[PDB]
Amino acid sequence: ISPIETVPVKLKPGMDGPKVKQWPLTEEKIKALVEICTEMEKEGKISKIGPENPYNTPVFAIKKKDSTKWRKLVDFRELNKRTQDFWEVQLGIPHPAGLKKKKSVTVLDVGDAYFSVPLDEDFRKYTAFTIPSINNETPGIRYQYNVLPQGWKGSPAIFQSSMTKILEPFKKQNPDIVIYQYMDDLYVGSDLEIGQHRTKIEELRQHLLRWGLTTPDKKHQKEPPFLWMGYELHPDKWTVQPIVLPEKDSWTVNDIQKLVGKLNWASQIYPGIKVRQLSKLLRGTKALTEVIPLTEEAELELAENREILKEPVHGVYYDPSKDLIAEIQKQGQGQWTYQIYQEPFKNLKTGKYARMRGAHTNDVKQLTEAVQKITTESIVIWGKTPKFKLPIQKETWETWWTEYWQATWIPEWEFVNTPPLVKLWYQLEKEPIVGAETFYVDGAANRETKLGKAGYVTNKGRQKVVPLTNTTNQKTELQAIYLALQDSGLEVNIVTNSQYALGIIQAQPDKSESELVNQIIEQLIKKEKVYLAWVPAHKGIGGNEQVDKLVS
Amino acid sequence: VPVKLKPGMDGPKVKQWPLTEEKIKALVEICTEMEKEGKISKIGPENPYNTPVFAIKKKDSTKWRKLVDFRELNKRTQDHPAGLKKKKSVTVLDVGDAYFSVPLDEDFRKYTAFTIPSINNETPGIRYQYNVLPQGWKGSPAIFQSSMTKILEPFKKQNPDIVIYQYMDDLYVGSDLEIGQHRTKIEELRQHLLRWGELHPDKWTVQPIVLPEKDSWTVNDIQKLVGKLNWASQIYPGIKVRQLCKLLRGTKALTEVIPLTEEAELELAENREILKEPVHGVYYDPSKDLIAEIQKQGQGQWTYQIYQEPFKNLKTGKYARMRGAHTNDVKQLTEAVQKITTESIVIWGKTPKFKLPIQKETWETWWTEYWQATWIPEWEFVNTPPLVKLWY
DNA sequence: TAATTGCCCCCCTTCGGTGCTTTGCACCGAAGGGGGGC
Ligand SMILES: Nc1ncnc2c1ncn2[C@H]1C[C@H](O)[C@@H](COP(=O)(O)OP(=O)(O)OP(=O)(O)O)O1
Ligand SMILES: [Mg+2]
Ligand SMILES: [Mg+2]
Repeated sequence: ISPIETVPVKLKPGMDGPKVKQWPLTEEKIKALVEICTEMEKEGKISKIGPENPYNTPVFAIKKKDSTKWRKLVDFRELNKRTQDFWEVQLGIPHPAGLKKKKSVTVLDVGDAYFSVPLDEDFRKYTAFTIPSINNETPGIRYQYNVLPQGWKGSPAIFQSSMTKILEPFKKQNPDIVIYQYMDDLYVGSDLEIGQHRTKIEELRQHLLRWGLTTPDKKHQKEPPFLWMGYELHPDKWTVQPIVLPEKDSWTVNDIQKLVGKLNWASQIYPGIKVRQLSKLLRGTKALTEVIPLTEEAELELAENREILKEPVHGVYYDPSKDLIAEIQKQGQGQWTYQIYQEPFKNLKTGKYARMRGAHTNDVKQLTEAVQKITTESIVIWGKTPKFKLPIQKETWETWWTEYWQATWIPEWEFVNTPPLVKLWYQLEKEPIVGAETFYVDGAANRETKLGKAGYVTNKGRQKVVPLTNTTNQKTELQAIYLALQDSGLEVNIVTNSQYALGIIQAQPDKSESELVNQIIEQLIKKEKVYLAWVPAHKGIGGNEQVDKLVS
Repeated sequence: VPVKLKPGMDGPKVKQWPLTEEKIKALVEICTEMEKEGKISKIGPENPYNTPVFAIKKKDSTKWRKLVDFRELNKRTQDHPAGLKKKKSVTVLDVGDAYFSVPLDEDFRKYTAFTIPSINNETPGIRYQYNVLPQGWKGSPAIFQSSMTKILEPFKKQNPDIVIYQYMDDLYVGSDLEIGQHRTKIEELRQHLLRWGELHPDKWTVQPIVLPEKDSWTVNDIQKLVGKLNWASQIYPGIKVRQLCKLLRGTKALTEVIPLTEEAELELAENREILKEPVHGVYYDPSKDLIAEIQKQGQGQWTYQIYQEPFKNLKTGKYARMRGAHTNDVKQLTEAVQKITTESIVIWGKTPKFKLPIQKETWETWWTEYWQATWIPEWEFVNTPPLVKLWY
């Protein structure tokens, strides 16, 4: 099998091996499993067992990417529950945008990757399984795994560590060769001539074979484009492997989920992909088979995404001697796109940000969140942060980050004048407005009858109390502020006893998940000067205690 | 020393955060050198534990230093000179390297596992575990205490006026001597440590709560003052408003000038006198934990309160970079956190739990780029805006 | 009810836990679905 040292694995303390019965299998699956198991037994990958082993775990088979070949899987869920914890060494997924341009490239795959790594001997008894006989009568043949099984939660980490150990000497001897390893997939890039590169590839294959890792010629790619990790790699550009969007007349919940996932995958290189209207169709749904009609907003978004996907796009390879630039654009409804490039119109990567964090937000906070997401992704892919081009004025960002109560920062960035600019839609006055009317607003609600009232008693004698149903105290305070905004002129001073409403409004939101806050925002945008003042509620401050009984 | 976890504890299982290319290269070089001399050893995935790692470039030092976030391990591990705060000059010395001489208990080594990431995930992360006492773990000083006392005994007896305290990896050595004499003593201590194998706590002023002074008060001004006094009522029992509240009677314009009555002026003077005196009845309980709240006041100004119970502050201060360009808010907050932690270690010997006025994602993205210390205080993030700036 | 597997990254939605003062509301992490990888 391999001279690789096994990784010592143990069960969780006090646990025993699984004893799960084999479920019935179809004749095609049984024949495929019989053939695979016979070949594995001949090579010593599995061993026949008898009555001395009391464990069992169901087996089954699926089709591989290359059809006419079967992958044998074991439903090790019980054993996985009773297996010790592992720490995963795979910390992420390599991206072609992080690849540097190489003169010669080769993609290798090892055949029967897991089955070439031996399994810990003391653990082998727990991997017992039974191949059922064709039809019935004669009992199935019982085996145990001598190698890493597919379906066991310890197999991926063990294989990845073993492959790293195997590749360490070759990488030490050849520091000028770039080797990306993802499980058993090896991208090998070099600046050597094609003949020298192929000699190095043969040396690497011999090195792997010395460890029992065969590299069949079927999975050995020698000419571009290279199919690597879902991408097609050309000498000077990379694309995603073709994305086929489903074409359905009636859409179910599962179909919408699949479409949204495929669009999210496509958004890494196709600019302008939007999924917000399609994702909104998944809110409140219960059954995955329930048919969701499109809402004429998801239809427009789907048409736009299809139009975007019509034209083939490509990314370029990283040039470490140049600068990373990330351009951000707003799209509306909390959606943003971004392009990471080093030369103009030559995108390394593309992406979107549409997370709705928080009940109330503005454009500046969302832009900061998008910048943070781009920064962390760029640190992952290229190990450095890019220079940003944001549709926000330097003055606007200065005002926001100097007046905001939280610490906020954006790395080295430059303003770009793209028409949908980012701005704060209203500003709260730092001092009270002379000559303007002053409202003392108040709102109360009993937490038993779910009813309350709200008013805006004015210094000039004006007053109005409105009753409110099914509302809480916070809703009554927000409604009182809304009342003050409604019946005031272009300039108004407002005094309230609600630090919740103050906390909401002082953040300067422009969108909210509450319609009351949205109406308040509309009124605030309509006004010219607004000053908001807080006051301790039951402390005799006149106005907010002069007539809060009006609403209490 | 056979260390053990706290009863019923499992072990750290914290994921590694992504690192920049320079940090990863520095970590790879440092860990290769460490593995060459046996300080760390490569491990596999059958070890289920993990702590995050990164690298820092210390103050005006061109050498990268590896830093391990052992906060979970420190919380899970089962393992102070009152005159140091009154000293004149305190110098902090890094004595972490010494910890690399004493081996670590075998059964505990698995808890010190960490993973070096890769740029663009080119390879699976490389796992290591410590064979010797690691820097940043709270058990390392508790194990090296005997050797530290043995090394420092020839110095403390020769210099009885110098107060030396040890926290994690840092020796805070303080003296009441001249700054040149202090530097000479520091050089002596260095030489002594090598052969045996710039704070100023006197200027740590508190930040009191000051009421505003004005020759003419408006309804808005009196309202803000009454709110401030109502908030201070939880901190200074016996503070009063009454007459100031009586001034705010009826509905009046916020810009209306309202004269101060005799009772109101007298009570305002009394309130100012009460605020001037420090709060009485606060004592540092070593059993409870320290909580440090930070508020951003603008113009490069920050305020903070270290307390063990709410509304009973043990220290109030104001960190200030005074702008000086420095548009980086995260750098300012990181420097404030480091200074507050150093003050808390000097005064009480315990790092405080920080309530950072920042979004979590921004902090985890950018804090490592400005960190200069070898310790990491535990912190949580507050998502509630302060009502009115009452420490300004 | 079927088909039954494992690890990794991502997005989007839902739900329970936590905190703070305002037992309602905001925020966050885990888990469900999906995409991609092997
Ligand atoms: N669907 C899956 N379920 C479980 N493990 C999987 C799955 N796909 C891949 N793996 C694991 C086990 C494989 O040995 C390893 C490498 O993947 P892969 O190249 O597809 O197969 P393989 O090495 O077994 O066979 P071969 O290359 O000969 O077709 O990744
Ligand atoms: Mg393979
Ligand atoms: Mg493969």
